[PDB]
Amino acid sequence: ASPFRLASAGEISEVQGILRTAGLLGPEKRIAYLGVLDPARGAGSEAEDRRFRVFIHDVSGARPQEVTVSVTNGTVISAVELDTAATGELPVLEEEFEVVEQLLATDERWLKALAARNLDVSKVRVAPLSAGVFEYAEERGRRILRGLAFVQDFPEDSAWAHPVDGLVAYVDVVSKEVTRVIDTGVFPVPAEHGNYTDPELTGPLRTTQKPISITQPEGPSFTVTGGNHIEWEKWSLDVGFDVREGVVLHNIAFRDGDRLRPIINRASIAEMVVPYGDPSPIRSWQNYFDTGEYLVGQYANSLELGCDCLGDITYLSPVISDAFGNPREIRNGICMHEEDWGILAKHSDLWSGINYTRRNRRMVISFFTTIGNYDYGFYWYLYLDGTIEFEAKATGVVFTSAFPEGGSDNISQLAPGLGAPFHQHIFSARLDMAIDGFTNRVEEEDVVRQTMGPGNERGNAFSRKRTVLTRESEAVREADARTGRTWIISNPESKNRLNEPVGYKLHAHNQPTLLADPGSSIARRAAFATKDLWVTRYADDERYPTGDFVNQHSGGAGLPSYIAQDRDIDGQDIVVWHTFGLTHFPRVEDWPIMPVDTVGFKLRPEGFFDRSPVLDVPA
Amino acid sequence: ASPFRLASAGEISEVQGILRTAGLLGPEKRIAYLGVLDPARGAGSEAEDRRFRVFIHDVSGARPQEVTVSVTNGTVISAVELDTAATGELPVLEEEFEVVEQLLATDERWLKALAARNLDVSKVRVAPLSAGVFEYAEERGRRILRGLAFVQDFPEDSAWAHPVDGLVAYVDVVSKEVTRVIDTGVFPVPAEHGNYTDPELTGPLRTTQKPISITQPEGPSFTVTGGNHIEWEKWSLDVGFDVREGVVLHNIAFRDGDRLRPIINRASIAEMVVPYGDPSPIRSWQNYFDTGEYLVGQYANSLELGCDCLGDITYLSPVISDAFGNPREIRNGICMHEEDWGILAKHSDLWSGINYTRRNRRMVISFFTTIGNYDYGFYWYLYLDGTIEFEAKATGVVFTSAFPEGGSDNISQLAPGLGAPFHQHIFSARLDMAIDGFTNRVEEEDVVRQTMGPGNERGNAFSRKRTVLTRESEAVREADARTGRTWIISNPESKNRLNEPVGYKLHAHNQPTLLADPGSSIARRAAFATKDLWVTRYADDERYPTGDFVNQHSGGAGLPSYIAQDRDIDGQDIVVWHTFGLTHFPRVEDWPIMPVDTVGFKLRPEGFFDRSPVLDVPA
Ligand SMILES: [Cu+2]
Ligand SMILES: [Cu+2]
Ligand code: NA
Ligand code: NA
Repeated sequence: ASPFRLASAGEISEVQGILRTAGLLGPEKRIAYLGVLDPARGAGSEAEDRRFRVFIHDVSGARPQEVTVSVTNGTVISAVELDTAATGELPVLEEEFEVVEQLLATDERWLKALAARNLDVSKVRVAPLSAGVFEYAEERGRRILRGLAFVQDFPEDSAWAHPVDGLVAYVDVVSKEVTRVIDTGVFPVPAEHGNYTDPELTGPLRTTQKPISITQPEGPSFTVTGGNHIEWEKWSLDVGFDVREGVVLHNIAFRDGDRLRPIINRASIAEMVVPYGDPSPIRSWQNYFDTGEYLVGQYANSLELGCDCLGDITYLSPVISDAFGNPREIRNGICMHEEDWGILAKHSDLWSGINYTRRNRRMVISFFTTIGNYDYGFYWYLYLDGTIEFEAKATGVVFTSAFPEGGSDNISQLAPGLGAPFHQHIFSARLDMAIDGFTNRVEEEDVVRQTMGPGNERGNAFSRKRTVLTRESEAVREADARTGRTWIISNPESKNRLNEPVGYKLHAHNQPTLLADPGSSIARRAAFATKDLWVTRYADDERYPTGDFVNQHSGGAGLPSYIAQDRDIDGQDIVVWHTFGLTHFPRVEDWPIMPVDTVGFKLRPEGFFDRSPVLDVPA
Repeated sequence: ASPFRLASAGEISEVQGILRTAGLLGPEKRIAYLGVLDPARGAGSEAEDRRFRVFIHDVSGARPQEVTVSVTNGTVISAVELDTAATGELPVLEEEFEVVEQLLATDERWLKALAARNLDVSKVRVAPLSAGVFEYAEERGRRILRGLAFVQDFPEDSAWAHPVDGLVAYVDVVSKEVTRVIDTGVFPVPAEHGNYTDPELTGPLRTTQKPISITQPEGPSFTVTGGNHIEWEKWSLDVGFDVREGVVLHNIAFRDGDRLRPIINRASIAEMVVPYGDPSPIRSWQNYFDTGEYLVGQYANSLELGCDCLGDITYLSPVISDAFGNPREIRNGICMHEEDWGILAKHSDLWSGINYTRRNRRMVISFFTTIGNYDYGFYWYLYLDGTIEFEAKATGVVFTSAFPEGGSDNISQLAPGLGAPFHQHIFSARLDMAIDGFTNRVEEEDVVRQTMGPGNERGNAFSRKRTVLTRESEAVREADARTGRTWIISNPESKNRLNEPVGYKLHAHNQPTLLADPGSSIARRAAFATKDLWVTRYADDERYPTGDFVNQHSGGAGLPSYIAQDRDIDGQDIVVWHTFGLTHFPRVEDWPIMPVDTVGFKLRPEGFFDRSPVLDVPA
């Protein structure tokens, strides 16, 4: 049955075959993206129709294609050729990661730059970095990667410790040409190593940590059926996985008495971008759309018991497509477990004599991905009391540069001569809402201060106000932490027992949004990142805040284009897009490998239930 | 020696003896507050002088006294008679809690009000509520409590379900007189029970929760010596307890290689206020200073193992004085344990082939208190990476009223006829800083956006600015979440290996501050709560942001009086006072007992260390 089940190896093999039998997957075609499409609204009435969507690159310079395949019926639904100058280049291929270095190695300008700095070409690593769109007309319609160099002194050395500043290369990865080499002058290559497993650097390892054992002698309190259907403590959902988005949650619902009450139809991180704030021309083009350009799902780590996920862990091993359409398992790529979460509720009553304490817990669904130097953990949490939460954990090794003599307004010093350019990591959560079903609306809620006077003679009164967002033109909102601003998603046709519409309230962290000048390329390409909250009317083709093809795409698609339709969102099937991020001025403590920092958001029931939903939790 | 050790029963009995001997503690005297004072600045080769401070009330009507005793030397250092109309009343005595109901039960006016509502006086509980300072001139110099009524249908009933609105009384608890009874008219007394252990309301309890077992087979990784000295994962500190503030942390330091580096000299929650936002005369005077008026420490719960604190727990059982100067232990009043805290750092490197994962942990020091309907947990956390965090957990039963027919801008509906007035819970954390010692300064750090143009041609640059707070007059600061504002405490005389002053950065949650009109009584009495950050020059008598005597005390003391001294704070012994709070518009999910909500802050190292301090953590 399960229409939201994870893709199996078989379905992927069959997409490869169907694409073969049908003539679209030659020996020169490469899959840049493959994933199952979600069912249509109201599709549960008719029979299962598993469709997969595919982006196909061509190594022989031919135009790429977007293809939809039906694996259920063994047919092709559509296949269109893409003008990439128009609608964007395909996502970077894993096989292109090595190509920037290989091409530069025999390029005379590059070799000249390395010789001036007395660097052995055999020891120079080149990061394959997304190009974006700037002043270079030659790049339009061409598939470009840019290259920044880092020295690896030996095979096990951390090359990030040795950035080669003042040097950047542009490369065409289809034609296999080097379009430009820019050498603005030599900077000293930082000499200290950053090898965080070298005893010389770590000193003697601590012997003071005694073990902590977390076990469940009767197993976990959640069940997994149909491969990926979870039931836990009144919650019901399906855990999806997509090579672009990573972990995606479907059909988040809560069993309240004898009713399964939908809350969120689909929850995902639909984009994440890392814009850099260093005006040096060596790095001023740097903006990594890890989700849209690189595909974070594909680089999900195989997590290890005791190390990555602690306790009684149930794993999912999602299957994805390699470049040729063969299925590939990411073994132990998703962790699922429950954990204790301190006190849930507590009261000791003088008058009744009753003392009462209950413990909280949360269900955790997580994965961890690695993109070059960065490593990100994505964690979804469901709590006993109906709260839903997302948390990103950022770690890895910070992206480095030289530290200028005389300092910098845009770069931090990490070690002698070693800099870390300022940057942000900004996420977009796409929450296809379904609060008690699909007829939903959003209100912006602010605290309202009141003036001392008639009706408030002691000057103690305070209140709040709610403003319905009625149309998409009114639905691009900013934070206001000072007035306690939140957004409530409600169902105006579903009332609780006090005759008030059922709702969930989104609580943001109110961290800074995109800092770049509004006239910049990145402000246009990551327009979603300039505002905290967006609400659109649901449409099946409006999946990402940056559009389907982000790589080397100017503005023209994504949220600003969707919002322009100015559709009714007052009691309709709607989607909330929440921007949230970390603004990182790297500190010495982040080097040579960074301690986790976090950002996230949560939603809490707001008159969704008729009383506390956790009165039936036992002592 | 340990001069920061917890007060012992013997010391408290000895204080009693000294006071008795001195003629200060005859049969009409009551101890309203008793606490050990911290050692003086300096004090090392100087031997121990354990001094206690005592507030002594007199039940016959005589003026109270403030007394300092040297228990070491058997002497009275100072004893001063207090004019309470000027300097404030002493904190509420536990013995006064019952007095409000007792006196009202035989008052003709109160009895008439109850008879008008067909309520049996035997069933009417009266909350003993702090009075504040309003328009009632006869209250000046008198110890007053105000009384709000709640019906208890039977001994084990939750009275909070049955508020008696439209009625309030004021009582002189020393003369035992009812000064006023105000009845503005009958409201229906809400009829539904709120008995969260009654099977009729909870329904069948869940049988779905499988055990989670947290154990440490080798015991915990921290040690406790001298009764209250903790050593854990390079951290060192002393855990104090005061009847007013509760848990107080002293001498927080970190052992970095061979050197014990101070960070925070003293950390405490020095005040917490709960202002109500309902303009009804029945409650418009309601502002509970749980710390300054009630003394949160004295109501600290005994914490049951496996229920309140889970895992391998080490308890402290602090000793306090009763009303007569006899010692009273709070058994298992403070929990101490370490817990797993997920991933600390992780990187899988493409060039080096090294995959690296480490786990985080935190040390937790906590207590839980109960003040009438409210229950608060105070949690301090120390992390492997140098981060220090505080979290408050708010739970209990919400303070109720009638819900007006036709609704309310200042009260939420919870059940039929039952309301919950809007309010805030606002904390002041007093952090007597000692970043690498006492010579410290504070900078306000904002993100700085840059305009596209010369030097920033692509409009990607962003920066930050730091502004030193040089004198107290410029050290009253507000949040700016939009600009990512934080505050850095540094030592201008202690540099890290990159020649930068060592520091810690305070990260606030940027929740709304005090909402009351600035002309209100509460804005003057809780002036600290109007601004997010204050910095003072350390002084031994500047302990609380509201002064020593808050009960029925107007403005004139506390932080605004301290700041007026305009002292140098630029490389001096300074104290940071951070305001942070929850603004609570109660939801139906909060009833009949509220799920925990949280608020807090953290400080993270900011070039304090010369590189990551957790490179020596093992796999
Ligand atoms: Cu970063
Ligand atoms: Cu509250
Ligand atoms: Na929706
Ligand atoms: Na200080």
